[PDB]
Amino acid sequence: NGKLIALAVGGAVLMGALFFSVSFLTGYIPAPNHSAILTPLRSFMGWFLLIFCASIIIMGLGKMSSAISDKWFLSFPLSIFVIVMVMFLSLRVYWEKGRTTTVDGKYIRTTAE
Amino acid sequence: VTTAHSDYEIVLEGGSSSWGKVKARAKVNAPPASPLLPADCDVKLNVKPLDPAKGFVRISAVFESIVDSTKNKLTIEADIANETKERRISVGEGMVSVGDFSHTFSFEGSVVNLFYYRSDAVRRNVPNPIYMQGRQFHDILMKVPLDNNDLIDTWEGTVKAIGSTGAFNDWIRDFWFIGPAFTALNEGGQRISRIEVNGLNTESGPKGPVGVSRWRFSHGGSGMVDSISRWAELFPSDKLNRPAQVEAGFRSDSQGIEVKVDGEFPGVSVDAGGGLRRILNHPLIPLVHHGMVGKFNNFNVDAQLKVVLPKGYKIRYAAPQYRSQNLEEYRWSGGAYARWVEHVCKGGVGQFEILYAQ
Amino acid sequence: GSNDVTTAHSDYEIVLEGGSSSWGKVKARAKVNAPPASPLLPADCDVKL
Amino acid sequence: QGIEVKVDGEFPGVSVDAGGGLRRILNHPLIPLVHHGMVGKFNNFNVDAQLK
Amino acid sequence: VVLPKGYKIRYAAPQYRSQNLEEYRWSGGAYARWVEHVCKGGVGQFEILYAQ
Amino acid sequence: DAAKMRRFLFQRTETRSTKWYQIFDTEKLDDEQVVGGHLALLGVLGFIMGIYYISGIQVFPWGAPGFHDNWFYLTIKPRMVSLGIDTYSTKTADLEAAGARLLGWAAFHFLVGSVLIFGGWRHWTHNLTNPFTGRCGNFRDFRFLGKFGDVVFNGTSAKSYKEALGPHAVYMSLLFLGWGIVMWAILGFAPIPDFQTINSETFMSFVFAVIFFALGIYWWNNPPNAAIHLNDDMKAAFSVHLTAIGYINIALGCIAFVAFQQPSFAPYYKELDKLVFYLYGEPFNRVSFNFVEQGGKVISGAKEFADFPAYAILPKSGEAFGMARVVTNLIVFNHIICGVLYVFAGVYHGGQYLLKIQLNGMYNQIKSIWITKGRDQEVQVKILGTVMALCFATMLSVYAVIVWNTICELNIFGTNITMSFYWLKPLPIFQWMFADPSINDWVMAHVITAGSLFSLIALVRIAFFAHTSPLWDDLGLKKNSYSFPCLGPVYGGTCGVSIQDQLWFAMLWGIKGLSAVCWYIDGAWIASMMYGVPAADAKAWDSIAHLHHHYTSGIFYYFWTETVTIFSSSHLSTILMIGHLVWFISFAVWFEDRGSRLEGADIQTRTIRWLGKKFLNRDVNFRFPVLTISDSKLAGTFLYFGGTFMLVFLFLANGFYQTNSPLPPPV
Amino acid sequence: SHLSTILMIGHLVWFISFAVWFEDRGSRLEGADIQTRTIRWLGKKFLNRDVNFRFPVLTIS
Amino acid sequence: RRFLFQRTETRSTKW
Ligand code: BCL
Ligand code: BCL
Ligand code: G2O
Ligand code: G2O
Ligand SMILES: CCCCCCCCCCCC(=O)OC[C@H]1O[C@H](OC(C)(C)CCC/C(C)=C/C=C/C(C)=C/C=C/C(C)=C/C=C/C=C(C)/C=C\C=C(C)\C=C\c2c(C)ccc(C)c2C)[C@H](O)[C@@H](O)[C@@H]1O
Ligand SMILES: CCCCCCCCCCCCCCCC(=O)OC[C@H](COP(=O)(O)OC[C@@H](O)CO)OC(=O)CCCCCCCCCCCCCCC
Ligand code: SF4
Ligand SMILES: [Ca+2]
Repeated sequence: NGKLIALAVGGAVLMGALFFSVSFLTGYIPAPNHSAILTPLRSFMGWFLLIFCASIIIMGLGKMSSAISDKWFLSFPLSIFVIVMVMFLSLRVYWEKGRTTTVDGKYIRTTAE
Repeated sequence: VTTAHSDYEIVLEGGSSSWGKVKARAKVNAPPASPLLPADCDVKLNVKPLDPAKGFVRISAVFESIVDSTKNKLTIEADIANETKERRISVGEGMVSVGDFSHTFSFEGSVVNLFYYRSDAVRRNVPNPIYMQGRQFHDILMKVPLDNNDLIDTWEGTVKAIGSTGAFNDWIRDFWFIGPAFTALNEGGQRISRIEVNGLNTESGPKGPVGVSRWRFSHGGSGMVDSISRWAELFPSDKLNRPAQVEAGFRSDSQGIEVKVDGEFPGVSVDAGGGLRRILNHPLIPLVHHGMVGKFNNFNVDAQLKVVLPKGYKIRYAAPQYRSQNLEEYRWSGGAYARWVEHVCKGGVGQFEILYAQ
Repeated sequence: GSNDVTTAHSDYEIVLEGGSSSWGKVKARAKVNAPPASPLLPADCDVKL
Repeated sequence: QGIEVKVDGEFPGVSVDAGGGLRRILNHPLIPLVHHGMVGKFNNFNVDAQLK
Repeated sequence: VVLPKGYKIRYAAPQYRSQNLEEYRWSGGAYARWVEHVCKGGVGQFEILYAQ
Repeated sequence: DAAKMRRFLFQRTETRSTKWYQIFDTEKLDDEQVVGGHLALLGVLGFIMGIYYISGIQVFPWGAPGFHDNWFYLTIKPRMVSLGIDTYSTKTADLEAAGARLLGWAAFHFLVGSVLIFGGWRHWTHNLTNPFTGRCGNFRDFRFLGKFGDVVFNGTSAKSYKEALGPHAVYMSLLFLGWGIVMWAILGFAPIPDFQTINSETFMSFVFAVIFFALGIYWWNNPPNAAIHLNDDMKAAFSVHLTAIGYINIALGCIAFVAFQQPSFAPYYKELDKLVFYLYGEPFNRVSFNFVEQGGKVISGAKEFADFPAYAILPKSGEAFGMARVVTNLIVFNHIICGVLYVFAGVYHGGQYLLKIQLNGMYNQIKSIWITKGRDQEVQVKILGTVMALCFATMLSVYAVIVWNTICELNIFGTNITMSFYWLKPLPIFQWMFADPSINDWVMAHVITAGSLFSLIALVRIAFFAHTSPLWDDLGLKKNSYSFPCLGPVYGGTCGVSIQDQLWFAMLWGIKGLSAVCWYIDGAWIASMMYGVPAADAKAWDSIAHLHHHYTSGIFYYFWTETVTIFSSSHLSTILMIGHLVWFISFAVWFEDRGSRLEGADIQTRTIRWLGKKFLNRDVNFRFPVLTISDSKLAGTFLYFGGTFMLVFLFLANGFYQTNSPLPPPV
Repeated sequence: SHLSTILMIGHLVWFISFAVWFEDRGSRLEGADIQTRTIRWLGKKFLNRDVNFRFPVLTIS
Repeated sequence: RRFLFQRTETRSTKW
């Protein structure tokens, strides 16, 4: 129903208020240039994203195994192909935006180093 | 597009029990073939034993409908029991209301179902007989109080018509089966014999005159007809032990059909023979009768059958085969099952047998 | 994705005879991927004339 | 190799009078004691009992 | 309790201590309690069901 | 004839069978046979203790080069230095005395073990006849020793096990007092209540002697009642005591780990780092391909070093090779794994007895709390479900923390080590039980909890679902063999539901939570899988988390570091190969392949029979037997568990390498 | 970093195969029924309404 | 007997 999504979020926000609350008790020295308000929150967000991504991968790959059929002749390979495309283009527009050059901008491609 | 969504759930009970939870949903985005729209209906059925010492069960059905802003209601209660292996007796009352008009009725009827043959060569060579030709002999005694002037008008017109024309016996079938019901009779193999009106007399009852009309008819079957070929199966009085309920009803308009039927009743699973249980062979009359009305639009079907067996109960010979399984929660979806669903929604008669046993 | 296709395959061959003769070799094979409208399945038949 | 007993009760006559507003728990019935006695003297036991 | 060749005790109560090939032993525990029970006057059941 | 074959594979079938590894099953053993077996095994234990003491000789005071160091004796050398029987002495003169003392103690152990073995043999044969007097003692009713056996235990030897606890406690008080007087007389060490010297051991031996004597008196005159363990003490009391000893042994491992690092234990363990150890199989003085003997000086093919003639075992320092904590970890992990195994075995044998009493209806006939609890079929479900939920929560949380730490190390998805769980330390109210408390110790506590609960799942399934389970209650089935591997592919498959297979799964699940100890006691930063690796930020842990030590490497990089020394030595390398070999062979019997093995063995039998006729002659009637899934699972659990813990030993015995110098950030 | 991540993922995926190759399918099924009863127990008198979902276990095939 | 072969078939409608 809706109480689950009020508890999956409710459980997650409990972790957000629990990891953030114990950071102020487990006395630690944070990173050289960092704030103690956000440095446990970032780790909690990464942890929750890990669990949530694993859960949604499991749910999605279980659902597109009961819903998959002979009618997925197209858009099963096309969805895989567009996923490949978006990964490859994120390899250029988001991750490693450019091909590595020096600080001046010169390209070194052979064994001249 | 006209996609037809539908989810069916069958939850059976084990041992000697034959009960089953049956809840089904349908969402068809197609125009219904109803000359009057919108046609919203609510159907509620109930039955409970009265005295199982001799078979009385109190079956009550309430039909509530609103067709073109016309609120229609039909409640009926009956005390039905199998007097004999081939004979059944019933008694009860009810009321019929349409808008402001409403006339109550009480009745007593006996239905005697005969099979044209009882050869045991068929019995010992056909493991799952389906087509069983026969004839039901309804003998109906019904009394209706005549309170409204419209009741007086109906009664007087009917008695004058019976006295006047000698073809009232066969021309009543034109009135009796309004609209496409007559065509449904022929496609289902049914044939209505000329009714034998044994007397239409009125007497001053408790508060006024009551129209008591004896009449009988004999409606036969070519084998497809459910009321004959499965006479002992459609009325599981012997294997009823608690109140059984079925709540159907559809909300329908000019651009869609929404169906939601619930269920609780025995006879969902019948012994296929020698300890092997099976889902009861599909009642053919509903399929063929939905046949003239399910063929008007081509539709994409995503039908999900979720048959939940009881614990320890395995399956064998699912055709079409179950698509996925969860150790009880067998599921039919897509592939050959959706094809069979389209086939039977367009009027098909193809077999889908589920032979299950522990 | 597409609608419910349910392809049906069939071939028919007719070979006639000349003159006043009216004979003909009829040869037909069919395959429908649809559930037959029989309440008892599977069904088979072998018709010889 | 044992006996487990549950008893739950709610009834009048649990207490009787003894004079001058002094009430007492009813005198213990004789028959149950001297009946369990002829069956409860077969194993040496060090029973630990708590009464409330 | 020396059973015949191939016979096996099912539901010895009090439970037997050590099964040895085809002969059984009772000693201490519930068997000693039952022996004291029947020596002092009890008629508690010690049935040894067995089949082959 | 297709039937002569049939009563050949109707010979390993997992019906009720002899099962050679159950010849000493407690069902066919009585109380006195148990006494005799334990006495004989304690005599053999004294024999092997004498053998270890002999292996501890370094000078052979009669005059000869002594024994090279070995783990069997290095794990007890700190104790013998504590008792004054061995020395950390740099000179031969004080080492000849240690050799003489070890030789004398080995001879004493040989004599005492021979006496103990003979007594256990006579108990085993029900032959308590005194050859000097010709009489015979009565096991059921015996005077213990004499007048002492009458002032206490006034005749009337214990007839039941709950009645035997008390005399046993008095016997253990006698053991404590005897060890105290052995200290005081033979080993010097007068009892002083100074809890920083071995004298405190004698003092507490006398204190525990008094405590055990009083407690034995009380339990002799007031025996306690667990009730049910009195009847089938062969399996009920035995299994309860086995799991109790398992918990005691885990506790003893923890005590050893804490104590051996304390300053009071410095002259026995920490001082092992000032020694040089010559271990069997370690890198020896290598020589070229053309060595022609003629000692005194090498002529052709000069060896690695002019010293250490021929093939001598090269020295290794106790400071680079952290022999102090190497021996500490060996002892601690030995006792911890033995405790975990004993807990699992106690649960399994208790489940065996419990299924035996469920099959004959004695299960409902138990009055003690310890079964009237779990005879509910819902409290069973609630308990197993809450254990599973707690295991899921703890394991998911700690594993996601570890995975996030590894991601932040490698900077996957463009993360950073400052996004890791470097701040997640134990509370200051919990920081007292760790040195350098960090995310590593938090992860260790949560991994211990998760692994313990994970194994507790199978332990609870043994305890509760020995005969039936709510699934198998809902189905029309029941478990009645404790060793049957399956009922078949019905319901999609029924593999491994018996308590034996649940024991195997508990062992496999505890492998993780137990090897997590090996990582910890070696300082191997289980808080992440890639620590100390120079990939993106894994070398920044020492600075981002302000570590004081510098642990070896992460969970995965632990197989790279400190394997530099396993590979460096021939003995550890061959142990690695043997352990891996034994381990992967367990796949041949855990993989659902037994019928394939049976079919192939039938084919091989027909081949050998045919190959024995086409080329050879005569009948070749021998046929290849295949281990059934019961035997296959037993052998596979042994192969798997041994294969992993022959190499956990290699992690433990290859050195510590957990230096106290936190390396600076990569910058 | 990339090769180390591939290493860890490959090792994880590889040893997960033991959960299904080992003769343990019935153990997983019994435990999954326990999971179903726990999730529906924890969702009925602590949450509300039926928890009809049941945990599936891969058959031996 | 052609039915028997279809009767005795494992579920071939897996994903
Ligand atoms: C429908 C096919 C046949 C037919 C077959 C039967 C069968 C079969 C029986 C009767 C029976 C009777 N029939 Mg007739 N009968 C038909 C046409 C008629 C007509 C008419 C004007 O057309 C009339 C007046 C009657 C009159 C009667 C009564 C004498 C009697 C029961 C009435 C009652 O309970 O109603 C109550 C009406 C309902 C409950 C409404 C729901 C009706 C549908 C058919 C029930 C569906 C059940 C559902 C699939 C399963 C849910 C069951 C849950 C457990 C509740 N029949 C048509 C021709 N008739 C019964 C008898 O024997 O009496 C002795 C009986 O068993
Ligand atoms: C067997 C069917 C049910 C029944 C169900 C309905 C339904 C449904 C409706 C009516 C409707 C009406 N009912 Mg009525 N009604 C029945 C019994 C009666 C009797 C009687 C003497 O028995 C009378 C006078 C009436 C009177 C009336 C009509 C005046 C009125 C509107 C016209 C029409 O549709 O008629 C319908 C006529 C019949 C269905 C039966 C008429 C019976 C005649 C008068 C006597 C029996 C003659 C003969 C022996 C039986 C022939 C078989 C039947 C025709 C099936 N009903 C029986 C109990 N009745 C309508 C309404 O309520 O609101 C518009 C309507 O839609
Ligand atoms: C160490 C690795 C393995 C083997 C060595 C081996 C040998 C073997 N296996 Mg195997 N096996 C696995 C490992 C090994 N399986 C794993 C990990 C799985 C899980 C996936 C597995 C699974 C199956 C299934 C399912 C089946 C078999 C069989 C089958 C037999 C084939 C008979 C043949 O042609 O001779 C081939 C036999 C040899 C070449 C043996 C020669 C010795 C050599 C020098 C290796 C030395 C052996 C060992 C390393 C030293 C220990 C000795 C001791 C003294 C210390 C044959 C005995 C089959 C049969 O039994 O019948 C056909 C069968 O059905 N398996
Ligand atoms: C990574 C490896 C493993 C688990 C994770 C695990 C989880 C698990 N196992 Mg397992 N298992 C083995 C490995 C793993 N067994 C091996 C190698 C063997 C062969 C020896 C094996 C064998 C048995 C038998 C025989 C039985 C079970 C069960 C049982 C359940 C118990 C319920 C519980 O404690 O919940 C605790 C469960 C968790 C904390 C799961 C969370 C974790 C993480 C954070 C999630 C990551 C999951 C995965 C690593 C990545 C997927 C993400 C995606 C994006 C790719 C429970 C789900 C039992 C049941 O089915 O129920 C009782 C049972 O009978 N096993
Ligand atoms: C992630 C692994 C996979 C889990 C998923 C199981 C599914 C396996 C079943 C296979 C079938 C499958 O999945 O595919 C088929 C179907 O899949 C989906 O259907 C469902 C399965 C019903 C949805 C999934 C459920 C949920 C939404 C998933 C997400 C739920 C997540 C995992 C929430 C759980 C979080 C955990 C439990 C953390 C809970 C931990 C609780 C806290 C930490 C307590 C400790 C703290 C307290 C004590 C104080 C601490 C303290 C302090 C402060 C100081 C000092 C001290 C000393 C102390 C101790 C589709 O919907 C359908 O379409 C599809 O057909
Ligand atoms: C001409 C046709 C070919 C004919 C010859 C072919 C057959 C020759 C095969 C001979 C060698 C077989 C190859 C190996 C066979 C192989 O690898 O498969 C494992 C094998 C099981 O094999 P099966 O019985 O299924 O089939 C093998 C068949 O070849 C005959 O049995 O045996 C074991 O389980 C080993 C465990 C024995 C019990 C030991 C338990 C552990 C004891 C302790 C050791 C560890 C210490 C603890 C550490 C954790
Ligand atoms: S795979 Fe093996 S262990 Fe599992 S059910 Fe089948 S025969 Fe039994
Ligand atoms: Ca180490």
